[PDB]
Amino acid sequence: FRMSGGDMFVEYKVLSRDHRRSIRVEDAIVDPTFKRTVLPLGWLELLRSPSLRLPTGYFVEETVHVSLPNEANAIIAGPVVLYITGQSVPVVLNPYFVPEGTWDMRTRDGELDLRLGMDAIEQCTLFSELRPGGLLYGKLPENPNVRRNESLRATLGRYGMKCDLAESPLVPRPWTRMRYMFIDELQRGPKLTEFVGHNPRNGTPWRFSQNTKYFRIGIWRDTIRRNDMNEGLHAHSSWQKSPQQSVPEVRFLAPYP
Amino acid sequence: FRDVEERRHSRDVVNELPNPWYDYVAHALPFPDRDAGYPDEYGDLGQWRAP
Amino acid sequence: SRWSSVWPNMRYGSMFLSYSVGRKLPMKGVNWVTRDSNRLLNFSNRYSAVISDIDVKRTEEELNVALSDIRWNDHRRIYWKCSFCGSSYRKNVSVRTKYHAGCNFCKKKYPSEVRGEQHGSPPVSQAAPELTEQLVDNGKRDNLATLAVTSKFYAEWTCRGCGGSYRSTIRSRTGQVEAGQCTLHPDIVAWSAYCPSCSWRPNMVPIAEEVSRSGQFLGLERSMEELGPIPRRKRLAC
Amino acid sequence: YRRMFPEMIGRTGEPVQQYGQMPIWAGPHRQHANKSEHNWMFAEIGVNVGHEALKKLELDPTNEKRRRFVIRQPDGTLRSAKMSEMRAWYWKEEWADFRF
Amino acid sequence: DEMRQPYYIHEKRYGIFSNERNIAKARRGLPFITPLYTKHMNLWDTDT
Amino acid sequence: AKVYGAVPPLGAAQGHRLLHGKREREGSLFAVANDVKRDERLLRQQLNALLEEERMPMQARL
Amino acid sequence: LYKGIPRPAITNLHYEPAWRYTLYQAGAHGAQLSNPRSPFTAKVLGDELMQVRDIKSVEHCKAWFDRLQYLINLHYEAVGDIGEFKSRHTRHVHEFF
Ligand SMILES: [Zn+2]
Ligand SMILES: [Zn+2]
Repeated sequence: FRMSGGDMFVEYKVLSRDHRRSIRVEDAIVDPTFKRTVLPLGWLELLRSPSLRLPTGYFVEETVHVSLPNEANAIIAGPVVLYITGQSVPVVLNPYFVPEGTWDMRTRDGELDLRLGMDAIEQCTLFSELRPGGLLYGKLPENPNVRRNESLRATLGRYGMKCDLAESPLVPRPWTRMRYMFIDELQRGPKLTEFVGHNPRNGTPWRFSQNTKYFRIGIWRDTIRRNDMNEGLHAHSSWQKSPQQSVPEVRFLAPYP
Repeated sequence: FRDVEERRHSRDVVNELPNPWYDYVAHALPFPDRDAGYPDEYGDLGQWRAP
Repeated sequence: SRWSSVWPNMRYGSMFLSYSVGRKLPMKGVNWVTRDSNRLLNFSNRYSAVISDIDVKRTEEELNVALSDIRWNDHRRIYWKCSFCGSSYRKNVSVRTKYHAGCNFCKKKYPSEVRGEQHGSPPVSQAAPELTEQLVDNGKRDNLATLAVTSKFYAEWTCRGCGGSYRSTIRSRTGQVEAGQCTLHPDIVAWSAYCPSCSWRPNMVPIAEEVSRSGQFLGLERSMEELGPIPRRKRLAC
Repeated sequence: YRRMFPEMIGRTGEPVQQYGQMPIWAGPHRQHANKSEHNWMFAEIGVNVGHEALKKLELDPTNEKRRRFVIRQPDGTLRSAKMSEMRAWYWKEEWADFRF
Repeated sequence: DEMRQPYYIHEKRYGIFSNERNIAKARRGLPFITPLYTKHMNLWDTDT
Repeated sequence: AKVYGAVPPLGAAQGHRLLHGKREREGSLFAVANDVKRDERLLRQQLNALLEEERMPMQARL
Repeated sequence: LYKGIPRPAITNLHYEPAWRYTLYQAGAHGAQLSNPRSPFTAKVLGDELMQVRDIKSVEHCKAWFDRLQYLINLHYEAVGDIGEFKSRHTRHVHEFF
């Protein structure tokens, strides 16, 4: 992703579905006047890797008129993965494969004049470049919905933007949205994880409270003679003698207590 | 009877359509074409082994 | 005897049987009273039709059950007289309210059970108005004329020949069936014209005719005159 | 996932097709017969068929030894089995994948 | 049928359709029938 | 628009079967049948090859 | 080694591919049309016979859709009263779908 002459140039990597075969493209125009991205027909055989899931290289192989770039003058081939340099997410095209006669982009020496259409812009961070204020906004095809020459704050002003970000005291400032961040290892330690049920995943973390039938006699004996040790199932309760009760997310490796 | 029937049979278009049951015998041999899930030399079940 | 112990057949329509001591006992412990909240007659804002379908004479006779004693959900099986087709049956109110259950004849009222109103077929009053007079007269003949001409409704008709009453199907009488359903017998129209007892004689006329002409009868005749560009496959005979 | 693995949602199936009927020489006299109340399913069995181990090979439309089914509709016609009906004739299979 | 050596083995040893002969025999199944040899073919004492 | 790994640009004079689309030869049922069977088992053979490369032990690969 | 019996000639069949035959085709046995969607069958039956063949599946599907738009047009406004004690339920359409 870089700028020149008013438009974007992006490096990308075309790939078969199994990522067996690959082609780098250095400077490609990002042009949102193409409904679908166009490649030279010759690559169709270069990118075809016949795996197990796709016995023939591609899932979709057909013929389309494809007169948009310049009666079946081209071929729709899918799905070919595409990795653009900026983005973390692969974008999956079903591109137009065009022969020399239909359209020939040899345009300058060694230069193949490839470009990226809205096929691939819809799937990237590049899409946010398509909204008002972005760098592709100038190149959108003319609409009732898209005003060409308006200043940004004019446009957003019509959509209801009034002041700058969090400028009025009534709206909380963005960075107090997250104040504390919880990381067990850095503070207070891990939780004490118990279960009542079949597994850790099938049961509740909770023990049963003091009000249980079987716990009442025990808890009684435990309140009256506090110092001697007492038999019972009243041990399994959430309530007990010690100041530290058993309830979920006790931090037991914490220094205090 | 045979003749009238052949006539009105050949006249209808829903015929001239292959009938898997009427037309052939899939397999004439008493043993199967490939091994399906029968106990092994060790006595282990079909589910316990891959051929 | 022995065979008395056998459980009856329970076809697909019918739910739980309650034929065993285990199946009877827990419901035996339910005792209903009719309060103001349970009484059918209070609820006529909704269930008015259900109220006008009850046999008020017969239920109090046979069952000793008053009409003011009948709950909207009542489990007891009481007698009904259908206000559409006019046939009598015995069911519980609970089953007519919880889902719609009612006279068994009006189940087949529409031309197909699977799709209730999906018919595009005209009523009987239109397609074959000459049928409406052959219906045995219970006074409901204006409701029965309203049905689809394709309807599978089982209706009773007074036979032309002997003036007695038999029971056949509306669509069997007209002969017309809806696209995608099963074809009836090609002759069904001529054959249901009369009683099952009166039908033989008239339909044996054309056969005697055809053995009078050629001195020989084969059922083939119709198909033959059906005979007096069909795409066909390539064959492997060669 | 949907863009990258299009073939994981099946969009294709073996079409339900009507079989040609065998000629009845007895003519109209018997024509009533095969036309009846119900549907009649017939699944084949034998030494080469009905084995769960081989199931997909047996439902595979490419295989010519493929297990044969047929259905008589109440109007008397015959058609091939819908895929559900085909699968009814194997011991019930449980598919659950816990991975996502 | 999943726990049992299949039937066809007895054909593979004695020839195909060999038992149809045996089934028409005078004294059959009281108690005894012409012995039916089914043993997994990798265990055959004869060949292996 | 510089391209790496793509060898001479625009390949060399190769049209797809469907696009070029020479008039379909009418084979007798013989020709067609045989085409179907040989290319069916051609695909079968390929599937085999791939499965064998998938299942190859590491020592074999080294 | 060479004691005990001569080497069976059929052994040759391993080393020489010339001798691997199949006298017949796959379906020459009379099953050729098994695969409904094979090119061979499209060539044998021709297209209009294939139309005739799949008409039943076409009308299956049309039946599903027809039911669906009947239910939609019936229950579209969700609340009304369409019958004696019965009233519109969107839930009907939902579950059919
Ligand atoms: Zn009724
Ligand atoms: Zn009569």
